[PDB]
Amino acid sequence: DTTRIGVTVYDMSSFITAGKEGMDAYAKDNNIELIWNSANLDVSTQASQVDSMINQGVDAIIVVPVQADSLAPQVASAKAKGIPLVPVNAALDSKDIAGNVQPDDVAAGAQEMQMMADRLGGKGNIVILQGPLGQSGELDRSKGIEQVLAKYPDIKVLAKDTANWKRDEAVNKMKNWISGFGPQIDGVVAQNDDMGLGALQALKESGRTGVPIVGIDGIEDGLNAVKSGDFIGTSLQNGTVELAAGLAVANRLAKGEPVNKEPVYIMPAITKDNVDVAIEHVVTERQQFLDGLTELINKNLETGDIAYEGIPGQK
Ligand SMILES: OC[C@@H](O)[C@H](O)CO
Repeated sequence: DTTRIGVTVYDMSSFITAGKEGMDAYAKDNNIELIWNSANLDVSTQASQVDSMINQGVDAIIVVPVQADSLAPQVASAKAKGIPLVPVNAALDSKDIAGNVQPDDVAAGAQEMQMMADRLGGKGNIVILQGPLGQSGELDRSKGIEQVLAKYPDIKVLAKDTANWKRDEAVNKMKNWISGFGPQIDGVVAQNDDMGLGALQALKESGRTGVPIVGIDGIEDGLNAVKSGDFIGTSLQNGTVELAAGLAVANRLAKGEPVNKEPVYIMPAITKDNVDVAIEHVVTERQQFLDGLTELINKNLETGDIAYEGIPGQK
């Protein structure tokens, strides 16, 4: 019979919106019904959504948490009712969950900042666009960015602020920074591609181009920016793969089947060197890719390498 898995995401970001197709594909191949909800970047709303899924007696719950330091009563309630609660993509600061399917966000932060350090030759002024404040990917990517910045004291941070993963909020923040700092800005380090693209749109609207921008995710428009040189690079977080892996882990936990409950998604570097294959998987041959996805996920669960999808460089 049908395994009902609740999924409550922080918001319908570009990453989550594209990723969900991977979840759908794995679910069709495994008779899983997804019970969906999005929490508007509101912790109390997400809490209520988890509570509702518990009351509905779903077989497992995936949470993509608004903030890391939250949801303790929902975590305990799920455990109390025997329902596996599995943070996927963003993390909770709790060990009372049933599984945990996460990217290495500290590593991705460091990787993006290292791309920017290389481009700049270790010197220059940057601004940093952050994810939602208190969300694990914001905290972790900040940590990784700061660990590289320590190694490059001639790189100076002019400002940093959140744009909540959103392109339109990033345009706004960048427009203000252009008015404040103008020609001092030598680079933009965006904690995701969407915010990088907003920064790009702001720069262009002010008549400035060729400013180095780096992002994380490799969404369609980010990959396109890498190809065209509007971005210096990105880090692939293919949500069709990572979210389907989280779904697979939750499904096996729901059914009492043996599984690695805590695989980690290592984001490969995307540059002009390998962007074409990423574009094939994510954009132009996406249906080919999805046709092989269930097999890929099932293998990757046993190797632990849940990011593997044959991007040149991966082994
Ligand atoms: O889903 C949260 C992050 O992993 C993602 O990078 C946001 O675009």
